[PDB]
Amino acid sequence: KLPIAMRAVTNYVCLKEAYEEQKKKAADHPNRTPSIWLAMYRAFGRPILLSSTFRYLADLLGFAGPLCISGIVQRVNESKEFLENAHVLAVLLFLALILQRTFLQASYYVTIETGINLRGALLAMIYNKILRLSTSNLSMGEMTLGQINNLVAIETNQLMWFLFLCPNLWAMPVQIIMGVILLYNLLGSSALVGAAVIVLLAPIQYFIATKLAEAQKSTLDYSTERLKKTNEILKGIKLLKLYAWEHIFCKSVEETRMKELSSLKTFALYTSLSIFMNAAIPIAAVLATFVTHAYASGNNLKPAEAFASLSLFHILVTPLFLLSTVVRFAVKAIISVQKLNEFLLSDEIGDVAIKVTNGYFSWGSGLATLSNIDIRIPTGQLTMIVGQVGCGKSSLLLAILGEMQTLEGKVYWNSRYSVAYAAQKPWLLNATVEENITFGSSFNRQRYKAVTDACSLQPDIDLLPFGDQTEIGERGINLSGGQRQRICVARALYQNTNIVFLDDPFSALDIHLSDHLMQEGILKFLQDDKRTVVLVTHKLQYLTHADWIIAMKDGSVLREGTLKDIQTKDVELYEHWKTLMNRWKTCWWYLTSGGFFLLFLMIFSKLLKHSVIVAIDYWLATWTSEYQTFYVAGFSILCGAGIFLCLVTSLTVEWMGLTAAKNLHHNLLNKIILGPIRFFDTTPLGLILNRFSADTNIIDQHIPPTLESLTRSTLLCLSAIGMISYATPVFLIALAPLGVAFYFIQKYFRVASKDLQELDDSTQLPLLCHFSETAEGLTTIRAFRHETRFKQRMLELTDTNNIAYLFLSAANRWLEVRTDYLGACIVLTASIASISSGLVGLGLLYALTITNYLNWVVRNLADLEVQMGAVKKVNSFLTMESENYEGTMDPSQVPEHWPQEGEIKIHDLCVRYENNLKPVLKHVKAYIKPGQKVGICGRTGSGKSSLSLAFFRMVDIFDGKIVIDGIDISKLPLHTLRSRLSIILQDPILFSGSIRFNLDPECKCTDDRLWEALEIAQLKNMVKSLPGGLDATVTEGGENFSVGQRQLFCLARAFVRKSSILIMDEATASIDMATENILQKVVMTAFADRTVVTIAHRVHTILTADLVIVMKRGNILEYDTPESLLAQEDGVFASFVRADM
Ligand SMILES: CC(C)CCC[C@@H](C)[C@H]1CC[C@H]2[C@@H]3CC=C4C[C@@H](OC(=O)CCC(=O)O)CC[C@]4(C)[C@H]3CC[C@]12C
Ligand SMILES: Nc1ncnc2c1ncn2[C@@H]1O[C@H](COP(=O)(O)OP(=O)(O)OP(=O)(O)O)[C@@H](O)[C@H]1O
Ligand SMILES: Nc1ncnc2c1ncn2[C@@H]1O[C@H](COP(=O)(O)OP(=O)(O)O)[C@@H](O)[C@H]1O
Ligand SMILES: CCC(C)(C)/N=C(\NC#N)Nc1cccnc1
Ligand SMILES: [Mg+2]
Ligand SMILES: [Mg+2]
Repeated sequence: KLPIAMRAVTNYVCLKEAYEEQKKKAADHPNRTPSIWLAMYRAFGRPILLSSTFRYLADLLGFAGPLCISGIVQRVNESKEFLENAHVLAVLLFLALILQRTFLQASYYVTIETGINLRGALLAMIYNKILRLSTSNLSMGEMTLGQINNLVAIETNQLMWFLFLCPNLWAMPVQIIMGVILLYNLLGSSALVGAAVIVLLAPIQYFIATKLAEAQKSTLDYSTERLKKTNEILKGIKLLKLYAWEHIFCKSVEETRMKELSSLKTFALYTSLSIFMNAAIPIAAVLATFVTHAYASGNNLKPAEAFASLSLFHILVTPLFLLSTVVRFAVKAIISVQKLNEFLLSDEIGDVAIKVTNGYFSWGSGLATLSNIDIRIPTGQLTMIVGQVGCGKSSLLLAILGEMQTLEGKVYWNSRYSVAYAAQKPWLLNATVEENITFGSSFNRQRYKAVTDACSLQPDIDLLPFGDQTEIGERGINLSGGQRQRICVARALYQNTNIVFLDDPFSALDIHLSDHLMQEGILKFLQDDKRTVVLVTHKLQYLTHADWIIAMKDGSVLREGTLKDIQTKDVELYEHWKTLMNRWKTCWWYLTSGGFFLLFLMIFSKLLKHSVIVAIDYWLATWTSEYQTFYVAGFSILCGAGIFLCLVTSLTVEWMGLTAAKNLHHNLLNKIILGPIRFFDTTPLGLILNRFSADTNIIDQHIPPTLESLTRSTLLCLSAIGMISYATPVFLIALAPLGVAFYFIQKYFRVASKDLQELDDSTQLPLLCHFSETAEGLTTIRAFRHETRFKQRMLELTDTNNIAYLFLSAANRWLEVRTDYLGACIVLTASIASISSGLVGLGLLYALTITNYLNWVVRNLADLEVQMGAVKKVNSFLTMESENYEGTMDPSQVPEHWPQEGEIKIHDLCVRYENNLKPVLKHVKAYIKPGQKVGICGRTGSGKSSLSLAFFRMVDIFDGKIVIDGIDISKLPLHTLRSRLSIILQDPILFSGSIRFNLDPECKCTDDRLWEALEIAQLKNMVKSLPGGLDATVTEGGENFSVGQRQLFCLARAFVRKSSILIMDEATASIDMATENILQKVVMTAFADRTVVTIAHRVHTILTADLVIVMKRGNILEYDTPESLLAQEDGVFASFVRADM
């Protein structure tokens, strides 16, 4: 598989020991942070020392070119002592070249092996850090899951790509110094002047780098913001699309994109300047050197010296060809390692089964969210935690699990025992249903059936494509909220631990499923195993089953004891409970995105630049053929023209890159955000978000450099071939066999490359997903205490990915070695042809360039093929389906206040989510009067939510009309329909930013109206107490607030719009009973004029409703007042009321 030295385990151990030594040295002195660079050096330097040795040998051998060329020129111009003989020199040059290329490829091999080792070690390090990072980092707003994914995907890769090029950072200096020294032997003091010019690259390239670094950091800043926004949109599209806010958010994404593009433009401008310097300073150096030689030594050079010096200048130019790339990648790698070091230095986690005494706990800020927590959880008994929204229940569970800072007190666990945690926000992995349920336990079919039937999952799984083997979670079929919650509860029930922490498992479930779960699963299955159970529920009806009750109010514990103990001690609390219960083409597209002016300017300017630059060489050769003011002036104007042409050629490629990046991302975002909701239902969020996160990165920062290097190298190679052939025609024959060879090697590489490339991706998507599904659901992993299994899985995945990438690099090395030997053959053939008249001097001169730049032509062509494959995905998404926002209704017919009265009439409505599916709604017909209060109820899977989403045309209608206040909704534009009606979905979708931003993204609401909304939604006091008020922050996903508070914010978001018709879809699922009562009464007293249709989670709420509807499998069974339905003996509605009560 993978050699032991290349396993991620050994590399990780080495790097970790180096980093721990660094941490010791950092602890020694104040303000000295541990550094990743020194740890990486300690761990992996000796390999790089060997690679640098090989590179120095390669450069020493490379200097043999000038000497042999000069000898051949001298001997063409005019035993065993025949080493001057031209043909012997040619063969010796061939041997020197092949030896050089062998050493160079050896250095490349060593460095790629080391870089893969280190990517493995760094991914293991940051993964263990994930398994140790405190969730308060992600909940208080320090960092995001997206930032961690960015680390893993982009920043580690950038560090690796830099470490592929690291030897150059000291090999290129040496080679450029040596060169100058050798020039000093041929040209005398003249070389010094040229040397000085060359040395100016050292100051310059520092300055530029500085700028680049800043410009990069800013980009990485704005990018991270942009992506954040993007992700939220893709995760909350439904809400946005239901509120008509799609474009308000698209505009903010585009603003951040404009900032990122400006930073990218600064980076591109300075990259262009670095290219211009690296190209022109050589021309300036040659100009200075040869003018000084012409006017200092009265004699012109003999041809031998002339071609020797010109060859030495070529050898100088070769490093400067790649200097720009190495500085670019070193800057980006410095930024990436800064981010990695910031991450790796962050905050981390710190009878009676559990006893918390004198506990004061806080969520990081240093202010106590819990206080005077004196609790005990009896062993093998049902503990139930009760309290209104935001009262420290989930906080209590996560405090016992040591997930939050402990200010005072202690938790005793009669080290922690494993405990089955069913998080309130269900976390599902990217494996099958069976893998999610078993979750690392040996499959027992009897126990599996017990769990599955206790959670009623069997009816739902048998529907799925393959019941127990269908892939779930992101990157799989998306289950409903209730199904995911019941799968998570099944996982909690299946693991063979002795403590089960079930956090509100009945939020998404209906009455029947919840009652079945309670009775069978929790009152029979869990008690047969004699397991301790701690339930966090608002269902007061189940308090009779509880053995121990922990009431919580405002962070502290109100009272603790059995029901009788509470009744005798806290009479008021028991009475309160009682009252509450009531007892390719893509490459062409990328090139042409500039409009045919940038493209043709690029091609013509490049051709003209190389024309001038070869004319300079021909001029030097012919000028030294003499051994004059005419020659000097011609040379000077030629050099000036070359410098200006370099300046022009530098900017065109970068400008093309900027233009194409902007256009591609703009089209992608807009077309995505206009897609129908079905597209998001079917497609994983991961694919769409990958487009932006990774492919936009490729399109912005990785295609332009590849393209410019490819164009320069290919023009150099074609020019050298043409020059050689013009000098020696016969070379053309040699070109045909060689040509064939080239073709074939290319061919073979491709058929393998593709395959290997695919493998790489296929092996990396799992790894990334792993890092994603541990960062999410970290608390569940660490509550089951399964960190070891997940670390082992990460090591396995990273080793597989390393194998794939190593084989890919091996194929690349195969192609590079073959093409280098082919270039050496080109050199030898052209050399023999030239030896057997000014033409042939420059012809033989360019043969070395042929090898040097043919390698790069091939490599960059491969890189560009991969990156154009990236571009293809955006261009593919451009073919999506688009929702019909136009609408047939004339805008004149729509009154200024369309839902003026609020009457609705549904006639023969039939709905199916996608073509060729079952009709979820079947001929429903109902007329809600203006100012009517309608309550819709029923089991899960009865089409209540479909009837809700019908009004907003988010479900495709086969037949029927929805005539809202005298206009068929089918005709109106989508935006008018979806802006003048307000829906309160069940799952809260809360964006990042201030409270104000979530309550009105447009900024078009008075502060007074926001306070009104928050007062109806029962969040006035909490927002008042928050530090910033209405400017207080909401971290991504609303994690800093409880679930009930997230739902209440989602209710406030609907109370501000103040439209005439409200559709409340199971809004009080997560809210407790007392908050729910007061909220319903206040909402009814406030919206008494409007028409509100409430899909009810508890039928009690809809007992005081003007009209009631009970849906069963897409049909309205009963349509009448709640009094009439209650009067019926054995009616469905009557049955619902008895069970809930
Ligand atoms: C000109 C000949 C003799 C050698 C050609 C390369 C060298 C000039 C060396 C010496 C100085 C080096 C540069 C000086 C230091 C930097 C900055 C470094 O980035 C940073 O220092 C962080 C940015 C910051 O300091 O705020 C990236 C590498 C780079 C460009 C180095 C790249 C390699 C350089 C150009
Ligand atoms: N992840 C978090 N990070 C920081 N503060 C939090 C976090 N979760 C909750 N809080 C704060 O803790 C306080 C108590 O909320 P808690 O998490 O205990 O909710 P809960 O009572 O379990 O929720 P509910 O019963 O509505 O589902 C709230 O004021 C909230 O501001
Ligand atoms: N996103 C979806 N795509 C296709 N079909 C769906 C989707 N959601 C639900 N359904 C189907 O529609 C029916 C009713 O679902 P739903 O409207 O969610 O019921 P509820 O009223 O309980 O929310 C179910 O039988 C289910 O198969
Ligand atoms: C040394 C600078 C001058 C302009 C005198 N000569 C160059 N400059 C470049 N580039 N010659 C050359 C040609 C082709 C491939 N490599 C090098
Ligand atoms: Mg909770
Ligand atoms: Mg529903």
